[PDB]
Amino acid sequence: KKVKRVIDSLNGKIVSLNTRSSELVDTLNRQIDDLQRILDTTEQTLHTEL
Amino acid sequence: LSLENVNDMVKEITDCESRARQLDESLDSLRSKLNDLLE
Amino acid sequence: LTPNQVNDELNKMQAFIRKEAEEKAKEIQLKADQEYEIEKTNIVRNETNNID
Amino acid sequence: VEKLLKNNNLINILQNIEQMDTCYVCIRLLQELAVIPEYRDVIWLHEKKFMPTLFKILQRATDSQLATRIVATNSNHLGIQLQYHSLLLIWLLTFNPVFANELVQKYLSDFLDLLKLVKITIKEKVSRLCISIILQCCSTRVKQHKKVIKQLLLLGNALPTVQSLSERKYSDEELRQDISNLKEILENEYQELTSFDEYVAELDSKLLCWSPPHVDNGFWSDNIDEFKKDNYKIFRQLIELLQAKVRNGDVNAKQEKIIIQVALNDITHVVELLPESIDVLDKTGGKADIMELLNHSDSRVKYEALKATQAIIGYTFK
Repeated sequence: KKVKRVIDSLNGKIVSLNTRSSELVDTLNRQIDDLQRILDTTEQTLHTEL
Repeated sequence: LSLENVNDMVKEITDCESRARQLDESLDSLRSKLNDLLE
Repeated sequence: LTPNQVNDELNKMQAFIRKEAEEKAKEIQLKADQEYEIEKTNIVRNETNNID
Repeated sequence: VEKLLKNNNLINILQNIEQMDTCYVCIRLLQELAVIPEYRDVIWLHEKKFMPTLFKILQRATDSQLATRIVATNSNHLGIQLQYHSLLLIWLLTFNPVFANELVQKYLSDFLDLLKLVKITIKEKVSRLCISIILQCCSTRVKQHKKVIKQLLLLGNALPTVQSLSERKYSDEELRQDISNLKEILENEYQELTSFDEYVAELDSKLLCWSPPHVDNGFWSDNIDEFKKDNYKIFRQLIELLQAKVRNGDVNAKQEKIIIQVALNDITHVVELLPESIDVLDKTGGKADIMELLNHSDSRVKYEALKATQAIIGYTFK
């Protein structure tokens, strides 16, 4: 808990997994594209407004 | 320009600046959330 | 420009000035007629209810 | 007076907009008569004959430019008088409490036009009259004065337009007075409704509209707490309603379009304040709906939708 006060002080973001390196990747790629589509919606609205 | 013709075009400057600012601030703070998952 | 032309411009300007002032003064006294009646109506109604 | 209004030849003479000379005098003849109290009552009876024509005269003014010196209804000395006289005739019937409630309710579409004149004119004869009449109708003494404001404000978007007009002001005291008085009255009446009554009342009727206090950040913070009794049952009602309307009856269909944009805004505010509301979006299926609106046609649908998704996303992963 003292290494984490070094990491979180100078803005390091620890990624604890504790389940699998193949089950979180699916639930995280199910958010990357789901948020990239919101980028492609709002930036299309931006270029429509401009 | 008349005073009304300035007064109704400053309205469409402000009404568009508001939506452009909120849509840009809902875009860069979303790009940051995208990079927080790509990292 | 010349004395005939500046006076022709004067005549037009005071015509508009005077007219506008007449309309503005007219609307204030026209609202005055009205405000007298609405206010008189309300005051009279409240009292007639006390009298009644 | 009563007889002459009903009779054809004279009323026709006001109806003609093809001869300026007859129409100008006629509106003033009647208007001189409206000044005298007794006559207002008789005149009101015949209202749906001359009244659309008096609006038509303002409408032509709006739709045409104000740089013509050729005799018309514009900038020209005649024009300034012509609008004035039509406006004095209205202003006169609106001073009676009863007549004022009726006017907003019948002429509603035309009533909004008044906001347009206040703006386009540089002329204080026109502007003063327009604002005064609206004041007269929103007054306490007018019967069911709460309704007339509510409808002007919500549907016709009176409050944003009034705010903007407040900046432009010109000579004659009564004018500055009437604007300040209007601004205040519009603001007060809408706001005094409960935040919880307001939301719930829209939710039942299945008619959702924006208004400025509705979308206010304060309104939402108090209301979060209220919704909970089922894991945020009001919020859930909102999600279910939004879910239904996309699928059933389409989207980007006129009726269906109103409810959506309002719903996506309303949920954005809630979502941001507390992150326990994130679960109800995922549960119901409403999360899926938001994603389809992004590509759906219109600026407002995609806009409102992008703002709704981006908020949900932020709390999912910071």
